[PDB]
Amino acid sequence: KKHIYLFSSAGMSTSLLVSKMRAQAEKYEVPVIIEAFPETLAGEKGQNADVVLLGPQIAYMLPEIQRLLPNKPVEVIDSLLYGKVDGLGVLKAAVAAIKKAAA
Amino acid sequence: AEELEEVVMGLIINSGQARSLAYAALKQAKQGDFAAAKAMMDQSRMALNEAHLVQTKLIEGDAGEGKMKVSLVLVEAQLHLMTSMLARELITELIELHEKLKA
Amino acid sequence: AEELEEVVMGLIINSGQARSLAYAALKQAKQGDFAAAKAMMDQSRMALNEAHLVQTKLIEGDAGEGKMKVSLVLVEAQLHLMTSMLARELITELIELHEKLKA
Amino acid sequence: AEELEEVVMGLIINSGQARSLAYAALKQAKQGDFAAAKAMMDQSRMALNEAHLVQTKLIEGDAGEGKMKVSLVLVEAQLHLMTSMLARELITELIELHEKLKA
Repeated sequence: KKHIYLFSSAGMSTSLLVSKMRAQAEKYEVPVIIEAFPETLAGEKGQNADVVLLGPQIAYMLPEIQRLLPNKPVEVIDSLLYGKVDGLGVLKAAVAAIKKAAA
Repeated sequence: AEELEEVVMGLIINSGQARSLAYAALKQAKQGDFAAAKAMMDQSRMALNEAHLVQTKLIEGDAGEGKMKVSLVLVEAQLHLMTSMLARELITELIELHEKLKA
Repeated sequence: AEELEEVVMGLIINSGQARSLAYAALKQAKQGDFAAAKAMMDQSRMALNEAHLVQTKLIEGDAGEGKMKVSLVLVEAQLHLMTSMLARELITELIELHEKLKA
Repeated sequence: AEELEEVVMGLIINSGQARSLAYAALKQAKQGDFAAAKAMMDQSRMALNEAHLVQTKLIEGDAGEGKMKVSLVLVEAQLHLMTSMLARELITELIELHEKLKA
């Protein structure tokens, strides 16, 4: 089971996206664990993720998080997918980042 | 909701950045850099002011599907803003003390 | 609601006055007036105590039209009271520091 | 609700204990006991960290019978945790100042 961690200083809004992603992962039997955390834990919690996703509000922090976790694929969630709360779409982008990372 | 929810995320992030700047301002003071501390507090204040202004609008036109009821996220947004504003004010006092400590 | 709403306004105002007095108390300390500072803190505390007492009643008999649910304004009132009480306590500590600073 | 409600009580108590320890930590500093202060601060931080972790889960999987809505107690829990964490951080700064005051 791969760990997909989402980071944003506003878990409440990201938390809703996480619940929809979990529903989708169950529907299609994707072996993943999805958790939302505030941006302050990106360095502490990110070390255990298989893929690190940043909320669109914290996109400006991408370079810093990449330097903090040089051995993890880190990327920003598409703002439209995020605003629309597209659990399936974001789940797809996360699995993709993992595949593109393992090869 | 759409904007209100995305707006709250922005407010939470803004409030978080404000605190971050405030703590950073304090750190400057510890280094004996009163000039940088002062500049950081000013920017932090401005950030809060803009955030507070947005919240003011969010309280004057309080949503809420039901009669008296209001947007739930309002209180959440207020929580972050109130905490950040208070923190900064106290931090400002702390910085002034550092100045009095001579250092 | 009628009273609860008007009561919250009173609490918010009271909490605001409490903070105002607290900051004023601190200002007195900066002027080297420990006597006036002490007097101001005492009054601030009494104001908070009365406000807290009113809130206590508002929490013991929590309204709410529905089963478990409670008055929404309660949390709002608590937010102001909690912030004011905390601020005042910290300000008290800050004032004590001014006294230790000799000044 | 059952757990969520009992959990909030635990969080409120935990947050309260955290503040209590923090103030106690400050008191140690006033006695000129930097060692005990430092130890008390560390424990307070750990208590908050555990409390924050529990809240994180409570925000990622926000209940709520209705669509977007979330558990009301969440905000209440956040209020106590946010206040306690902030207080503790400021108290830490205050303690550091006591150390700089030499005493």
